[PDB]
Amino acid sequence: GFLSGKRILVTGVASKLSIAYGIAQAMHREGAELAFTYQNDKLKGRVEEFAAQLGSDIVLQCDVAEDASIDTMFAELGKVWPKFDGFVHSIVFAPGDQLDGDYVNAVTREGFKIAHDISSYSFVAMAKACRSMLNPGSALLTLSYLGAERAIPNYNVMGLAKASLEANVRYMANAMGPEGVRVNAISAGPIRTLAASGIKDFRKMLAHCEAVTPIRRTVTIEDVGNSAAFLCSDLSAGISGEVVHVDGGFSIAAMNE
Amino acid sequence: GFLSGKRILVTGVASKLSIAYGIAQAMHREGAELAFTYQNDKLKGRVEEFAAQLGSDIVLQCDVAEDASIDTMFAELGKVWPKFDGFVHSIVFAPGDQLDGDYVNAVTREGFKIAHDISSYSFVAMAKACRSMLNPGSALLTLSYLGAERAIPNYNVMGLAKASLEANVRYMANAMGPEGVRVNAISAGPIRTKMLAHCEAVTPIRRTVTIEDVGNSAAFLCSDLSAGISGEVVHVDGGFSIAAMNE
Ligand SMILES: NC(=O)c1ccc[n+]([C@@H]2O[C@H](COP(=O)([O-])OP(=O)(O)OC[C@H]3O[C@@H](n4cnc5c(N)ncnc54)[C@H](O)[C@@H]3O)[C@@H](O)[C@H]2O)c1
Ligand SMILES: NC(=O)c1ccc[n+]([C@@H]2O[C@H](COP(=O)([O-])OP(=O)(O)OC[C@H]3O[C@@H](n4cnc5c(N)ncnc54)[C@H](O)[C@@H]3O)[C@@H](O)[C@H]2O)c1
Ligand SMILES: Oc1cc(Cl)ccc1Oc1ccc(Cl)cc1Cl
Ligand SMILES: Oc1cc(Cl)ccc1Oc1ccc(Cl)cc1Cl
Repeated sequence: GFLSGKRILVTGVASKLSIAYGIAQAMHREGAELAFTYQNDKLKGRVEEFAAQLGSDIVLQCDVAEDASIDTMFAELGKVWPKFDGFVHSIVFAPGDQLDGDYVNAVTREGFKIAHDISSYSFVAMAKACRSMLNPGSALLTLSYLGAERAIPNYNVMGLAKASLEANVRYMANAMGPEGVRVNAISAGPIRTLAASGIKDFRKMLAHCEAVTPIRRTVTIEDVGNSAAFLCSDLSAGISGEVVHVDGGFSIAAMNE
Repeated sequence: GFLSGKRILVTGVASKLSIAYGIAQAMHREGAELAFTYQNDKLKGRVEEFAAQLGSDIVLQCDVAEDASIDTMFAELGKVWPKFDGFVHSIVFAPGDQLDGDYVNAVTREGFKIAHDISSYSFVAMAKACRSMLNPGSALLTLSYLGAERAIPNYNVMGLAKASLEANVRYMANAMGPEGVRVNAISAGPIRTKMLAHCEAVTPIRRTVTIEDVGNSAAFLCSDLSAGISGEVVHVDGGFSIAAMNE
């Protein structure tokens, strides 16, 4: 595949319906050697299995809320991959009481701090911890959403965190580019992942988008996965600090209702 | 004055060079009645002096780092302004070590947390604490910078904080619009006294903007003259951001 010879670390894989899994599947299909991380011991076994099916036995624990955990994970990784070619950041979180109802009413200093720390800072925290391990030609990738660019009901503070995240992509790309590292993000359209399928009316939402999306269907973890593979491969050597919309063209249209 | 009949709260006055100072002077010139906040004991005197020079005697303490400080401030303001028409959020901060050198090397979890908390969260924090005090037709304004949209050397984490803030503007505008409240931001170009005189040469209007320029745009955005504008980030940088390679 177009990722042959590349070693990529993938986070956020906590289910087969997750975007990180879709991305892993595609990179593996393209010949990349993978390594996975898991948030806590509770997901340890379950993740070692997903990894097994992708030709990998490299499964490390890492809570991005702790600088120590990040440093330890990369140290462990260094034992097998003293050098690798980038990672996929598919991590996000905000307390549940933050993502529902009026934004100004729901947001709190704490909810805000956590959302930005876990959803945005973690991306650069990981980069700092493995910077010396990256090979020239490496590529970092994170996942965003239209909420970073527009006010969307219920997304609330996650919208600010994602806006921070996209800016992070640009500052990271600008700082790491000179050493041969690219940094990009994919703003994905709504997908029914394990986590996503948990929020109320997500079924009806996907239905709404299909009707107003140019390609007339919601994107799949397969679609996102293929674009991710591309963005982490040398085929995208000319792209960096970019937020690629993989939402079927939904954001570039208006009032198709 | 296109601001007569309006009562606005102005934060961030630290000196006569503060953008908030140029803003306050503009609004006063346009007939707005003003109220001021000062961060700490250090700046209290300067603010009282200027508040007085603008016919105001409403000078309250407020450190947006603490929820209690914000509630207390609005509690005091309510004694003289049971209701008002908006406020100018001109507050920003990040530990110094954050704004120098390579971004990836300079940023730290703590520096990131502080920059976002003080520079972005505080804006909605203030809106939360005075929501029921806002009259229909009220307007909120904050200040941002191009660093939010482009990667600018040394600006580092403040760029992410400002990106967060601009998104805050959009979410606040969408949330509060139903109650008759508009929320906007001005992305100001760098104001003359990280040396420049460079932008002053590649900027369309061929000069950097002044706190007077920013002040007038601010007055407008908090006046009924901009009733049709909300959730918008207006670039008041002389057109610098919309040009490329003028060098
Ligand atoms: N689902 C969608 O419709 C959609 C749309 C646009 C963008 N995205 C983005 O895609 C990414 C993946 O989300 P998803 O839909 O696949 O849900 P997901 O539940 O499958 O994965 C999210 C991951 O975040 C990880 N995580 C949270 N806190 C962590 C921590 N402290 N340390 C380490 N890991 C932590 C989780 O464990 C989990 O694996 C996110 O960035 C998300 O916002 C999703
Ligand atoms: N100066 C420029 O060229 C320029 C360009 C673009 C945007 N801005 C923005 O304009 C705004 C004002 O900056 P300025 O140039 O007038 O500098 P300034 O030093 O005059 O004012 C900044 C203010 O922030 C206040 N502040 C900081 N932490 C606080 C806290 N915890 N609680 C309450 N107040 C706090 C300060 O006390 C101070 O008054 C900012 O948002 C800033 O980033 C400035
Ligand atoms: O960013 C997202 C955007 C969409 Cl449309 C659907 C799911 C998303 O991802 C999340 C957002 C907030 C939390 Cl708490 C957890 C997750 Cl998985
Ligand atoms: O945002 C700004 C943009 C420019 Cl061009 C110049 C000054 C700015 O304002 C600040 C940025 C960071 C810290 Cl710590 C304090 C301040 Cl007053």
